[PDB]
Amino acid sequence: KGWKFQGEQGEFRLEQPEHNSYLYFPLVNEAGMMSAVTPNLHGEITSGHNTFLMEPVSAESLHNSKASRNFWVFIEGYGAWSVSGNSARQNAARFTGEEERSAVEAGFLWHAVTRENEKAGLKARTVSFVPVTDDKIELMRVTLTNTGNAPLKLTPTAAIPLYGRSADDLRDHRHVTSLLHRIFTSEYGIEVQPALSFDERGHRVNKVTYGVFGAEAGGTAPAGFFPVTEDFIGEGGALDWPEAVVANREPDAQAGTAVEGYEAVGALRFAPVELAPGKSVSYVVAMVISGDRIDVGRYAADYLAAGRFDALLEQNRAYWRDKLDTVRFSSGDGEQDLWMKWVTLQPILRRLYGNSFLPYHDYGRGGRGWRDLWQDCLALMVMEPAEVRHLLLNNYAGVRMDGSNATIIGAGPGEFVADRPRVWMDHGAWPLMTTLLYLHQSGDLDLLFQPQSYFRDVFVKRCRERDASWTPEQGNKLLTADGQIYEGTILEHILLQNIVPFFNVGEHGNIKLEGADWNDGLDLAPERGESVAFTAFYASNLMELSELLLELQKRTGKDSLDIAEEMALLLDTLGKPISYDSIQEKRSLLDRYYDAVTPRVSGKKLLLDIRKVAEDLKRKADWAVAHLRGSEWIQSKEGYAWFNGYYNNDGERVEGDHPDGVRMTLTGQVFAIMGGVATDEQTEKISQAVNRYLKDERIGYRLNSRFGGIQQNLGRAFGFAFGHKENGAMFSHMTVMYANALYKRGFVQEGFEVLDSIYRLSADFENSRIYPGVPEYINERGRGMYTYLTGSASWLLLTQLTEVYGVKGRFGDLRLEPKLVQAQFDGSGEAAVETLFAGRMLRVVYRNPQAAEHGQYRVDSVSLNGQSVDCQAGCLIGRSLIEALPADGVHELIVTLGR
Amino acid sequence: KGWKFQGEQGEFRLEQPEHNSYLYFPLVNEAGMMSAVTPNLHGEITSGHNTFLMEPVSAESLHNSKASRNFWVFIEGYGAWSVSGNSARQNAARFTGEEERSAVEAGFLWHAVTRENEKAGLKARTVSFVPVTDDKIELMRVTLTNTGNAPLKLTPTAAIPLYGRSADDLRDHRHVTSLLHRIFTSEYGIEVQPALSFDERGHRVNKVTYGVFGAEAGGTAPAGFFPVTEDFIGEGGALDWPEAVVANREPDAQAGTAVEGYEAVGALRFAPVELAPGKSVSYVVAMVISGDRIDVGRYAADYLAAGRFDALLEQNRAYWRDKLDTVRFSSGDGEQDLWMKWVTLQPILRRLYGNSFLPYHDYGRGGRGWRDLWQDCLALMVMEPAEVRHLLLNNYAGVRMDGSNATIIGAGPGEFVADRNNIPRVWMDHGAWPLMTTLLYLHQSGDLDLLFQPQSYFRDVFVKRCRERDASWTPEQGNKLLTADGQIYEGTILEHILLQNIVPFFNVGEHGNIKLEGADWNDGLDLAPERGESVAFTAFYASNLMELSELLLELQKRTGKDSLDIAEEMALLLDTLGKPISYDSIQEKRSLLDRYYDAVTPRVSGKKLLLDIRKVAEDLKRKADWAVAHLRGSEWIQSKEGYAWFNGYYNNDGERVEGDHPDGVRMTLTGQVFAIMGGVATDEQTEKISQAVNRYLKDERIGYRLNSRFGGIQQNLGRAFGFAFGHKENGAMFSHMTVMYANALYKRGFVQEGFEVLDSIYRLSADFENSRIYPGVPEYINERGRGMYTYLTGSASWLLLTQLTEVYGVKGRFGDLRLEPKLVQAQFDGSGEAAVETLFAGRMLRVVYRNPQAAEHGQYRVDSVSLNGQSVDCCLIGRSLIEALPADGVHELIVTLGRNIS
Ligand SMILES: O=P(O)(O)O[C@H]1O[C@H](CO)[C@@H](O)[C@H](O)[C@@H]1O
Ligand SMILES: O=P(O)(O)O[C@H]1O[C@H](CO)[C@@H](O)[C@H](O)[C@@H]1O
Ligand SMILES: [Cl-]
Ligand SMILES: [Cl-]
Ligand SMILES: [Cl-]
Ligand SMILES: [Cl-]
Repeated sequence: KGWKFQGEQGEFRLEQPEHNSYLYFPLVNEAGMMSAVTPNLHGEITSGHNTFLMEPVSAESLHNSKASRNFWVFIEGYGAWSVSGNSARQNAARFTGEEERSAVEAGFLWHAVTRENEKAGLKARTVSFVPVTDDKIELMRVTLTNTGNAPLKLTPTAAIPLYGRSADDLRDHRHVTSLLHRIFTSEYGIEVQPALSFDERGHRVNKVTYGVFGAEAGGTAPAGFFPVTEDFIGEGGALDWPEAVVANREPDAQAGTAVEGYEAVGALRFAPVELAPGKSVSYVVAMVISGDRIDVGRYAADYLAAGRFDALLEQNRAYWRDKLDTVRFSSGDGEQDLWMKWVTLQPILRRLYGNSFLPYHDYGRGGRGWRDLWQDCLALMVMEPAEVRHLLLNNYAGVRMDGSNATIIGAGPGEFVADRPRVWMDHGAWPLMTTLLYLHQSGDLDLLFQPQSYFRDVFVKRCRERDASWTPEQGNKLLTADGQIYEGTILEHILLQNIVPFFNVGEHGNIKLEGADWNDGLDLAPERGESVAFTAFYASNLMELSELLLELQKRTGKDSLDIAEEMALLLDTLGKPISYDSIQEKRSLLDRYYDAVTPRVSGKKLLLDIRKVAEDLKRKADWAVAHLRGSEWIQSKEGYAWFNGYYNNDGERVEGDHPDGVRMTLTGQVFAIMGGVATDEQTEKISQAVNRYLKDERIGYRLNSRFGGIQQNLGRAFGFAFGHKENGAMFSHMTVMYANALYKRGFVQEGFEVLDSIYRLSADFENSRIYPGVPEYINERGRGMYTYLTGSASWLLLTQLTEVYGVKGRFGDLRLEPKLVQAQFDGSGEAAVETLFAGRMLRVVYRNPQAAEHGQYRVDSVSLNGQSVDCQAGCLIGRSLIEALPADGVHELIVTLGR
Repeated sequence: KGWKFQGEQGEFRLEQPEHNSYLYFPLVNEAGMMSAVTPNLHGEITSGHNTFLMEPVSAESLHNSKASRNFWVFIEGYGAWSVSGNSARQNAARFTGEEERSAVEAGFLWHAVTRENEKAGLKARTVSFVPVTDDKIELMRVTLTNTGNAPLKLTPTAAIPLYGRSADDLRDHRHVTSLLHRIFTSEYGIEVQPALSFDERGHRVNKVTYGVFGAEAGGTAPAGFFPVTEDFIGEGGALDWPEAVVANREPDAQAGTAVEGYEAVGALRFAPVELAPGKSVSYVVAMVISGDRIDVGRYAADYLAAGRFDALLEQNRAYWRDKLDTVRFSSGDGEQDLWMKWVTLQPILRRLYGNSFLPYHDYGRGGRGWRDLWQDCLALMVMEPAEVRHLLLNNYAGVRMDGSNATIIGAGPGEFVADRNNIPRVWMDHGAWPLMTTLLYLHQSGDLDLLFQPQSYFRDVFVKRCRERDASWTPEQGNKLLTADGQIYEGTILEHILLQNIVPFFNVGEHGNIKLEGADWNDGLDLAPERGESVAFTAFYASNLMELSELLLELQKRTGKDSLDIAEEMALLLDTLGKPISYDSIQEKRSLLDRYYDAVTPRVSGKKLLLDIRKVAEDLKRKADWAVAHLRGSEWIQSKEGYAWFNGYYNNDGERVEGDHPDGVRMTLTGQVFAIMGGVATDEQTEKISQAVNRYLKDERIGYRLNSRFGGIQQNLGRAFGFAFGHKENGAMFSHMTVMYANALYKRGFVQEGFEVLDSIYRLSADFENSRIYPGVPEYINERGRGMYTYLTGSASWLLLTQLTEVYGVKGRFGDLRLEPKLVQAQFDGSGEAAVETLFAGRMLRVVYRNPQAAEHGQYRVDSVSLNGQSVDCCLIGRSLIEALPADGVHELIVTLGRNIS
């Protein structure tokens, strides 16, 4: 029995939720409170790597640690009882068929745990959410209801175990750092403000304060406190069976008590209460992180006063509804439409958690990587576009003059940090892809001619050597001969990122793997490894760049490109061409370029004919396409055929026939298809090979087939068990990209199969054991792993919107090109998407009254708010017609399909 | 109800032991298995920072984590039951007055947990120990007994949760590293050998293997296994209530199964068994760490075959009995005598754990520090003296030519490691301890030639006591000081000692006392490197210089030695021999030290001067006399209330730390101890110090505090003051310093005062209601009276040494045996005797003091001494008389005490 959606806004319910290991749900705000909550109220609460309110956890902690959030009721005639079932007594009923009835319900963005004590006649409902205010705070409301025939006498105790320091102290100096604790009680609760912090930052004064406060529903303060963990649990006790609750002790402390040197717990004893039959009492608990001592009075008024929890919960619901209403799908698959709303949430979660601080994500420290800078723009372009232009510009400051980039992202806009060395060969590919998407959604072609600096640190020639001339006095920006900061166009940056890899070839003529590509686990072939997979991506990028430049001339009238003089060496088609068949000549020309720009550029720029640069780019792209088709197209003895993706550190071809089974990678196929290196015939054959070697009937499209044992000339990924992480799991991000590539090329039935498999696997709860959303991967047992924060959600959202429903920009104009299959249309012959375009909410409704399959339909007519529209692949609508619409409301655009 | 000793070899029992938080007991061998076991079988098992078999823990884990060692019985008519009480059902009885009867018993070196299920009529007894074999292994034997009227039907399951990787992975990449697990089942159990290790060493291939194996008493293998943790516990389960046990599921795996990518548990299902009334069945479980895949057949034969557990347990008992029989006390306080056997164990534990890998000691990675090199020699001198000479020689290789030393200790004998990237603290006290330890060796052994052995000096990028980085250093020079012609410089051990003590003499702050540098003994006084001063250790260096002077003159008187071979550059520091500087001038002392540093950096000339041993002695005595007068005249302070004592410190603002202050007088114990021990304090000053200590430091509940309360953090002095008052180095009863205080008192003849101090340590430690610890001396007694950081503390070495050499007064003087009892009347037993068995000059002596007149200390003298039934001349016995005794046996030495005349 999996979860079931309730209503039409994505709310779900799961019965007996704690009968599933490892479940958790995210609660977060922009202010920076980051929490996870499990069905028994375990998880974690933090504002950062150094400021955990609750103990840092990984997945095994969710069952193995007793320190959940808790709320206790000492019931007369029964004794101690946890509202979430986390007591030794209640846990002892697991697997005996005597378990209490329980449920989780959740929505955007809140979580509710219910439990029933049939013996005592008591029901509890505990609602958790992070308010969308400017405070780092999580709220909990516990409502107790008497379901029996006679009055119940109850003594309530909230208990939030506190940690209140860096994850660095989890074990290392865990005890020593407890001696630094200072606990302060006041009318509404408990503050912990360690005197000092001891962690990897060193030994420093601390002012950060962690608070647990509470009140009855009417605002009445707690009767008293047990702020010291060892006194709360008692001698030989534990947090799932604490003496203070179990023996119903009188409180240890009242308001104004200070205690030093002990682990703390936010244990708030409320007044005993007599609850009438059928009636309820409620309690609100607040968990707070602040930069200094907390103004507890203000927090009590804002969060604990009567009615504040309920008003703030409504405000949370309206804020999240508003964020997620920017993309809505409506089809014949009602369940998948609602599942997609959870997918739509995920890119926001990734931003707000910094890919960290959820139980599986046990290594992240909340930062951003280079890839995140570009990937975060995908969801924002369709959900919240105002910020994207400034983000893209800032990102290009990270590029070095050798096409590589900074890999540590700083605090400020366009701030990058030099490393106290690894190059990922794919890092140069993603920016053009993201930037092109922006250009097509916005029509803002002038972005390309904005000025920007280049990043500079000790590492030169793509981190192959240290610059001898470097000091602290150079700074973090590339300098000219005359000592000025060099600035080049965004387009110059883009050109550099794509043309440098073209020349950076290995002994088999494909682009070097360097420290890894997209697959972070292919890290053991920096000397001789090659990523054929991303050679296809760079080949495609160069071709798109050529087309872009010619379209810039055709649309803008622009005839020249301002480029650093030294870059002319790499555009050899304009001067003395080299042979692209010669590895030696390509490498030598690249070395000449590196020499010309290290340590400084001249600062002089050449103006080059935009058509002649385009011709140089097309020559590069054509050479690469021909080389991949002629040299890297492989076949097994059985007769399946596909593209080799890799060479290993011994210069050996990775893919093809092998002892113990054929070796194939999904990554080696995706960009060949997406970018056009693969012909239509090759693409059909690749899809057959993928289905034959990679498509598992239990777990879907694997990232790779099985390589037996560790592969120390290729990557650490192969030390993972087969079916997990980057070793042969269904890795959602790559599988979505595969589907995207198929749809792009017109392989719609094949693309549909891929996307539908991701949904079906994710939603098959008996195996996946996850809440609605797309996980990072589906593993060898069919379990969903590393939930919520995966970049796959961005790609899934984008693919559904821009490929499947086919609502996308073309140089700022709106293009409609549906790739919906017949089964996707609802009972009235309709499928619809609501989406933001050119600053307006559109509801694009596709009508298929003849019930034609994809390939048998075309666009017959388009109407916009009840007037007929002109339509210039598919149908194209000028941007001015969208912009002339009113700002408020959803404007209906009806596309009628016929045979 | 605390623990109670049983029998006369130190075994104890504690009833309802899990009614106490944070208790644990150590099990360890020389092979390198290091474990801790709690009353519910929690703790940890490891061979090192990177090779934990069970999950790394700290103190809070002992209650908060469900992952104890466990052994389960599914009892027909009752259900799942843990032999240690660690089940959700059993834990739910805590605080309800319905708890099962339980107990811990332990001895040297083994642990037993007992429990009774009165409802089912079942009793269990689980014995844990680490065999004394060459394997890294812990054994467990569970014995189940039917105490009821009818047959019991039982299904047993052992369950040792596995971790099997570095403590670095505890959370950071915890899940990712589980994907590297490879589990292999075989007839007798489960092996986990991760394919790779990801930790602070990097990403590497792994071969280390972690095993859990088992058998019935008669040798029968397990019926099957549940090797995968999530399958053992079940969906929504936990290790204290696992579905495989609770629902009595059939095993997941048999011998020959391999599973990859999952957290593992050594869950061994045994055959169901019908147990008759009054009868027992037993099971043996083995937990193994090995450098490669385990020869499971050999381990089964060696550890699981019938009778092996019991034979190995007897071998463990005999090995530990043998180690601890080297020192035995016998007095009127029988309980304290047995408590002292546990104290006697502690220095061994500190060596074998490397001060790490017990739950409170949650930061250690198993290494040794500079202090440990010298401190480990104290216990060895009394317990295993054969090793000490070579250890001392090796240790001196760590000294730099500026008197400082290496602070990272390597694998090999006399191996020290440079850290070139990270700027290293200097601890100002590090130069003081070696002479103290070495003098003890010289007096126990009589081996004065040690002083003239050659040894190198340590050399790395850091020069002038880590004040500067040397531009001229390279990797090809090596880690040893070089001469002008590129040869490795060697100087005598004595040269090393001189250097360590004379350099600090000149290294003075603005108030004329020796600089604090990065800290002294108190590691928490780390925030005054620029202007801080340790007056406390200035007294120690003053005393060292005086003892050195006396030592050199005694070398001449005893050996005939007239000269000392010393590096030419060191003559600058012995200024009394050339052009004397004024020791009253800070500027001149600092300038002379800078000249010395310049003369020896980057290299020495290699040339040596021969100096008159009397003239060097005169220079040393002049230094010591100057320091004694300066401390007495400038650092003796008084409160307005009228107490007086020595100021111990200046802070980083150049302010005197101790004395009157708003919110209360500031005083440190450390500032008193070495002044007393070394003679800077006169007898009159010592009496007054003792009064000030009792006034300002002696707490009625927790004993002699390390310092009085300074309100709030002290960012110009040390991070210690961020600790709550009464914990760690902020005002706790810190055993190591308090023992040293007692030692100092006894040394100076303040015997009643000394006795009070030592007795307070024992009484606090053994007052279980507050201390909540097993027998032994903890690192500290805290604000609530709790014993903290058990077993591994250096205080045990000092307590052992003080009891032997000061209290019973059995000690060497240049290799001859000196007997000087400082026992009080209350210490004599019912027959008027107090005795100590101890090794001296390679012979076991039982020194028996008879006080038939029941005289108090101060009212008695030595009336006669007999040795193996013959009269002895003198109180001081020549080493030849001890050496002429037979090698085997304990030789009785009877010292008869009588009253004074007048
Ligand atoms: O965002 P996801 O789904 O978790 O993907 C992660 O792993 C990818 C493959 O190594 C990487 O390419 C990504 O950068 C990321 O680390
Ligand atoms: O051996 P013990 O009793 O645990 O003492 C420890 O703390 C002392 C004071 O900081 C140090 O001086 C010791 O070196 C040691 O780190
Ligand atoms: Cl019950
Ligand atoms: Cl990070
Ligand atoms: Cl019961
Ligand atoms: Cl260490």
